[PDB]
Amino acid sequence: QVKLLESGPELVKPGASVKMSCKASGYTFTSYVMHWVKQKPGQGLEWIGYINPYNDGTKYNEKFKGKATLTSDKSSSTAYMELSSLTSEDSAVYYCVRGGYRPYYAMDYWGQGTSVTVSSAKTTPPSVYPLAPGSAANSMVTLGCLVKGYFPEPVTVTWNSGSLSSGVHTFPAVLQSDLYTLSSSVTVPSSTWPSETVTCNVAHPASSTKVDKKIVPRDC
Amino acid sequence: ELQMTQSPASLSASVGETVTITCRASENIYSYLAWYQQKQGKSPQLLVYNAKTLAEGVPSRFSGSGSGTQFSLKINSLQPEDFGSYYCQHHYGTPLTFGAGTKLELKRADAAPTVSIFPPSSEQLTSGGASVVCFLNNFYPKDINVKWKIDGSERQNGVLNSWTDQDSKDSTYSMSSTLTLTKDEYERHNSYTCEATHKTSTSPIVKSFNRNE
Repeated sequence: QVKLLESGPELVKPGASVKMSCKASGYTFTSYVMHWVKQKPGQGLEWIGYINPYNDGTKYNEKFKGKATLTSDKSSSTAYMELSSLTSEDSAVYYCVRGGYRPYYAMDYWGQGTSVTVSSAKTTPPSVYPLAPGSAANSMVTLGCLVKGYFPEPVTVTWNSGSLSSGVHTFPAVLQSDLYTLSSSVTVPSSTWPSETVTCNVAHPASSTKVDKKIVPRDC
Repeated sequence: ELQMTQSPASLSASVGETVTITCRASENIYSYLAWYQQKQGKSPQLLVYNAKTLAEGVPSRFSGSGSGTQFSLKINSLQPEDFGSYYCQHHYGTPLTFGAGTKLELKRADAAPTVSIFPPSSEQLTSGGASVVCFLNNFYPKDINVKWKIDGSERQNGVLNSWTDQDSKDSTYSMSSTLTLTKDEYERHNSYTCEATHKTSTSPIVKSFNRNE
């Protein structure tokens, strides 16, 4: 096998609409209902509605009445969900989910999810700032990298091009005034820094930017 | 709408231990109750349907019980692959609704966070902004409180926190707290402190620096 091929991530402005799809393969499309479920980052699951591809019957969560429209095309075994009048509240991951053969309201095969991001922000490369300890700050030392004010997600952060990985902590980005900011820390033996070089490598494919910043001791 | 009340919201346990998650429906849903597991960064997977029937591939250590308004999912002798989130969902009629979820995490020995504070980089300052960053890494249990003090007084506005979920290798948690100010704002104050309150210490862990020192 069963496979649900979902459409790519969506980045759209408030007030716009998006139509996502899920092409099913590995089973007979019309023999199962297709549900759609919304999940915001770190939050729970909310059922949007379902369509029965066999007879086009639909049922919608009243909470999504007017915002979601479900359709399907038997010829291409594809189910679609269109969301309208989008606001940032609609930013989330949306899953097309196959209902079970007999218990069709039980969700037995969940797709990978299509990420929808609703924002008025424009592509913005990150500002990358190296974080060295204050002049005043024993066996280990922690260094950091602040990746601030970029859009859209994601960015990839590595240390010494990946050679440093075990002592790395890269945190989920947070949204502030329409732009994302994240930080990453790396912990290494004090005997290795500053005697040896430690570099933050940041990539932001959306703006086609790559930045390498060596972490250097503060001149104090 | 029909409401599913799931508990506990959070549960800690060790490999080999037996745990139970419960779900209450606001109406009689007979045996139309399903359970799902969702691991970090993955889509959910069906575990149980019709309140007690195991889904394809689900180990016999899992069992669902109940019929009417009270249900439970029991996992006998927890295995490492069982940690993650669990959700209930009635499948009686539309609208279909889900419980709020239960996060099942792995118990390990306590660990105090390693706290590190960083003044704004000189590069950020030339740009006009001033972010003071604090990392609180590899601690357990997950509950932690971070307070920022500027010259002896707690500061609330301008703080953004981010947390990692339980580490798949050492079972600890980490957090980053960033106090963002304007450069002007930053240059008016002297002492900056990141204070962490965690069960490993009766007193907070305090890391600080003086802008002019």
